[PDB]
Amino acid sequence: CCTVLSAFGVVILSVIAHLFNTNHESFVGSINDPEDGPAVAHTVYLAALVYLVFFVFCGFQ
Amino acid sequence: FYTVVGVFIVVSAMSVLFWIMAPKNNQAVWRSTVILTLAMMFLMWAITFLCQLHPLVAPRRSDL
Amino acid sequence: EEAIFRSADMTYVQLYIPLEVIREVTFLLGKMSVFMVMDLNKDLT
Repeated sequence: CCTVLSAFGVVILSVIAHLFNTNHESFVGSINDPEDGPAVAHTVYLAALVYLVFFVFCGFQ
Repeated sequence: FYTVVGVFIVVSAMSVLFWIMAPKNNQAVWRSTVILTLAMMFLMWAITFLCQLHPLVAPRRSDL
Repeated sequence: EEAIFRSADMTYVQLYIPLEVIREVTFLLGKMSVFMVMDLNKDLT
């Protein structure tokens, strides 16, 4: 079941990292939201790569 | 409000055009599923459009 | 016809099976799967 969670971890976190990179107002637009967009995108995109490693490793099971 | 009636015309004409062009194999479930789902999609669209056509409450927030 | 808007049209037919061909007709009706029997002798124990 880790491959399903890992595929959603690729897709959802890649979309979230792209929405932090382009300064989308549903993620950056508030005062309580983080200030720097690509600084959060750089640490969400690496998590997308980590879940892609889990998806490739559990895809050969 | 006339952009709700203008969508009701093109939904109702589509449903009438599907009532006469339904497949003969399963008529009472082709023209019952598709015609009722267009009605319910139009009903939720009209309800979500008319609540914002003339609103009484303005959106108010502090953090922006 | 199809019967998804209302029910299908039932008839209440009446067969007469002789004793020579009785098991064969019963095993035929078991394979046809169209005849819903009704218990005629309800008053018997």
